[PDB]
Amino acid sequence: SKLEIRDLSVGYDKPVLERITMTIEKGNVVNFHGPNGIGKTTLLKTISTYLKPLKGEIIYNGVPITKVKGKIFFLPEEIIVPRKISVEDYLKAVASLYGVKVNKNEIMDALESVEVLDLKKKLGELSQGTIRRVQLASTLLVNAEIYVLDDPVVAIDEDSKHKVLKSILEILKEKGIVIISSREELSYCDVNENLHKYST
Ligand SMILES: [Cl-]
Ligand SMILES: [Cl-]
Ligand code: NA
Repeated sequence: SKLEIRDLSVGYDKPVLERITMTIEKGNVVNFHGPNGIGKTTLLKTISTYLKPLKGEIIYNGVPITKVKGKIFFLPEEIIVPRKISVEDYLKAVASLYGVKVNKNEIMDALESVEVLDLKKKLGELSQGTIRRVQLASTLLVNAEIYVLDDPVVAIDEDSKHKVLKSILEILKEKGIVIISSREELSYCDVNENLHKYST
């Protein structure tokens, strides 16, 4: 599976990033990096179909990306979850959006990958880092072919960030294309793209 990005400019009214041409392959994680404000979110929201490209095209296995929305999982940089739902019910619900039925054991395997133990606790009782860990576990349960994660380990303790991200990426890169954003290059990502190269 290949995602082809050709001559891409992204933005709302005016372009913030331009001339992006790359081939993204299943199994090779792409990290788009730079300081907050450079256009990471805008780029990732365009790849995810939420935003229309200003120029260029994004084609997945020969088909326009907008025709394969059901195959895309996008995790935004914000942490917004239903506060009265349990961890396990949230995971079941996210999977159900993709028509996937998960049992409590598949749920626990995903939570184990991010070192979260209590399935029963309501999300509103958890810390932001813990909630982000649960969101990352949810990515492991869907049948998506394209994973686009904006600031995936936001809010997670600095000394735990890399352990968690590596754990997630190791699973997701076997399932599909993975694109993430961050503030720095990552040794464990196959492709690092500094967005300064494309900045207007
Ligand atoms: Cl940004
Ligand atoms: Cl944490
Ligand atoms: Na609770």
